[PDB]
Amino acid sequence: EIKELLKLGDLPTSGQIRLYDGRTGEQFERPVTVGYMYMLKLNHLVDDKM
Amino acid sequence: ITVGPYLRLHQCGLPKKMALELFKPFIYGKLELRGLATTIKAAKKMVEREE
Amino acid sequence: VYQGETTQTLQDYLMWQVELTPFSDTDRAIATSIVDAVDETGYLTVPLEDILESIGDEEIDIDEVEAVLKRIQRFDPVGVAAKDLRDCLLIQLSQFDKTTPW
Amino acid sequence: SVTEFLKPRLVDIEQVSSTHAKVTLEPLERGFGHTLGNALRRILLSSMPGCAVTEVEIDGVLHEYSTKEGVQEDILEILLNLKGLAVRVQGKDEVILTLNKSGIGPVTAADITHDGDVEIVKPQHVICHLTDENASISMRIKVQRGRGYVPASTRERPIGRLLVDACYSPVERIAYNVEAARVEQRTDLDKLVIEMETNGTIDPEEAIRRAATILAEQLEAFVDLRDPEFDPILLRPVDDLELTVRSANCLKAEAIHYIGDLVQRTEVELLKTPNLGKKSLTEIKDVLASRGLSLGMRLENWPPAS
Amino acid sequence: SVTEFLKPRLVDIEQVSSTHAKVTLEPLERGFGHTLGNALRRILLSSMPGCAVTEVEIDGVLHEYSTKEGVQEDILEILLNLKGLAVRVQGKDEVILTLNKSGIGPVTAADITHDGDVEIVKPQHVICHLTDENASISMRIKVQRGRGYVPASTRIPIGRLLVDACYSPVERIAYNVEAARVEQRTDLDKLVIEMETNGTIDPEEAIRRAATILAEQLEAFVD
Amino acid sequence: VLGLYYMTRDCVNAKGEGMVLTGPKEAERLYRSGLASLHARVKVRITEYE
Amino acid sequence: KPLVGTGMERAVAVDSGVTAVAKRGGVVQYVDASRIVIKVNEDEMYPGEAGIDIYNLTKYTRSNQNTCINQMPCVSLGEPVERGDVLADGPSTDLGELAL
Repeated sequence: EIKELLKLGDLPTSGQIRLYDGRTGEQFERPVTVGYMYMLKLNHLVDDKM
Repeated sequence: ITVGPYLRLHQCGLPKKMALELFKPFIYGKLELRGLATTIKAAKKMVEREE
Repeated sequence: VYQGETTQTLQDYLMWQVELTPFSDTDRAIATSIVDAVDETGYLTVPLEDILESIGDEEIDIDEVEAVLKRIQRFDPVGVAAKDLRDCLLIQLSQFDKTTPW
Repeated sequence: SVTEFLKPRLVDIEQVSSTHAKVTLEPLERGFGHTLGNALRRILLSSMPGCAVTEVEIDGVLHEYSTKEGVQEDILEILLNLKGLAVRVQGKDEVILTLNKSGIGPVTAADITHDGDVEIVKPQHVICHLTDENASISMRIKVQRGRGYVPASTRERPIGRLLVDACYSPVERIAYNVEAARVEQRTDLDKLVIEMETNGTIDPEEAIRRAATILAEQLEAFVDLRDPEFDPILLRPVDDLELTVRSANCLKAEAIHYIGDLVQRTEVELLKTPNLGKKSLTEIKDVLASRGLSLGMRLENWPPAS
Repeated sequence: SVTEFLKPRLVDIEQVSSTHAKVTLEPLERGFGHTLGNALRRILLSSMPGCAVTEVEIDGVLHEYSTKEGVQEDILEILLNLKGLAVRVQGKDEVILTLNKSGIGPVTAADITHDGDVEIVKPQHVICHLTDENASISMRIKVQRGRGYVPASTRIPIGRLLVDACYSPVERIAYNVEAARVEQRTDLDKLVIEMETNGTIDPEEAIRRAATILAEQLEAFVD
Repeated sequence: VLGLYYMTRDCVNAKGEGMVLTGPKEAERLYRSGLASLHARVKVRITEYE
Repeated sequence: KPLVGTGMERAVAVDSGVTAVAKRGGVVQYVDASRIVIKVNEDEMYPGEAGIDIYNLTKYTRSNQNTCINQMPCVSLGEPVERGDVLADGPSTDLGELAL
């Protein structure tokens, strides 16, 4: 089902694309998994630690 | 603690806001040693203002 | 079990500044006596004759006591250890710049 | 030839939209396509100038953690909306715009009072909403030119003026491609296509020229490759101290001309000097202590160059 | 004010050998060390004019794996020795040199027939070795002018041995970016470039030529 | 460990396989120019001290 | 909103009590950044009363962990509502769904 939904949006089925280095413009030698994740900020702030 | 990949084996990365508090009497002595402060209160005030 | 914590008073601050000043042993003893003779409003509560008597030896004049007192009066706060109000105000004014209009 | 390098030139510009363009450079030798493309992408994403909102004053508000009656949004949301306003200023490096509105409906960027040297490229940009007939809003917005990202925390102010973080960069994204050029009678020449996405406040061609100018200015350094603040009182002369005749004579006999020279001498050395008694030394200590100074101080790198 | 950028104020050059140098430049704007270093490294590696040996022909050899009697090295080792020969040409863009030697000892670059145009950078470079008194070597070496590096496989008569053409004078080029600060600003770049050449030109001259080429590529847009 | 393991592996048919190099510096030049693979099997002249 | 969820976000958002939920159905008579007034439907009204509900929102209030509690409306002027609908989002809530 995930692969079908990827095909619907015209995206690669494996979930990996080709990326380029920002500093040099050279292509990384292998495909990289790129996508979206839900990230959280926890209540452990370095302002309250130092 | 975070990671510093550029460091050498004998080096560490210290925040300067911590190092200012940790080395305070050394800074007082060094300020008085070169004529920037003529009294201990002058050095204390200069360090407080963070010139 | 609970215990308090040390607090810094005016005399503690004055002695901290005395410790970090290039005095001699005799001058340091004179400064200790002078700071001991300072109340919480910042004024000297005894005449310099009592301080000279409390120094404990007769090889010392009153000019040395005056010089030590003048050095102490330039601590922080400025005007501390003054003989009277006029002395305190003059000490405070001596720290101003001549550019002051009035 | 071996040393005969074909220079690239700007061929054509395609305007897909008001905020999306393509720039073509041709011809390029073998390998120069990526060399120019990556440097141009980095410079375009890093160093282009633009204008942004930095300060806002609203009629009745005091801080940003509050609300205004008859307005749908919080003050923070209004500030975030103003942070996304696109403005092109033609004459100066700073300008102030005024907004007045009343009645039920959306308050957009087309309601900003007209100015001669200011252009609004997206008049439909929504700022807030008024939900009450008897409600009005009036604010003053400050715009200035810069480059980069300048948070408001890094940079008194009367109560009521709200600061906004400034993102001056007008470029949203850059992409580039290297294709085969169909040059007259050669098959080893390339062509560079740069796809640029902006906010509509900068012309693509002047952006390319500005990036090239920055690169050349940085390169010119490689094109030619080759290799005691003492306190004022310490500098004043000794005679500034109202010393007696004998004390001044004794000091001048020892070659002491400034306060910085006098304060470095210990009591023992002055005591061992001829013609100076204990009374004179006590007088010197008194006149020094009158200015918050003492004998026995230590200095380094003395005397200075003066 | 918005069109003014920091320029390198300290430019340090450290000489390790006659053809091995380090260059330090600071301060730079954030992210410019990578831009300049990568551009210069690409230009130095890939596009740089120079003269190099292209192919060889030996009378007694008709194949890359042929056997020559009286020489210690093989054919491949002789070709490797030829590839590392640094020469200067000022007359034309194609020259043919001849080598003839007999005896016992190291046959070096000082044994090449002299010419008014071609100059050998390092005569001490060793071509091969003769082990037998009745041994002899006779060969013809072609040198051309070009840019960069061209492998021999991409170019694939009788007894003609191809060599990889190393036109560029650069032996090695590398760069590194470190932290640098002015009194107030703290996130600035410091660029270190370490490079070695083959002796044809000085490293500083190579850096200057690369910068000149890159600057001349932009002449149409610089205003 | 992963990077050093990746750079010291070999592949059966890699770009620029079977050529003879004058030293490590030529190998680095070939890799950085995109003319050879990091895994190509070659012959290199090596000088080692004991 | 998470954009990849499980289907339990709405239950957590609504049952926690951090959002404003309509007590009776009606039409949004007044909307503002700090209050909402709903004009109740006639069939849900009691005899002898003015059929309006008023919701005062919590704005920038300190919590037990020294963080911010703030409610924002998610309805427009004049639109219909039903009993149980969400009128204002609480902290970490997006259109009635948990958004952490």
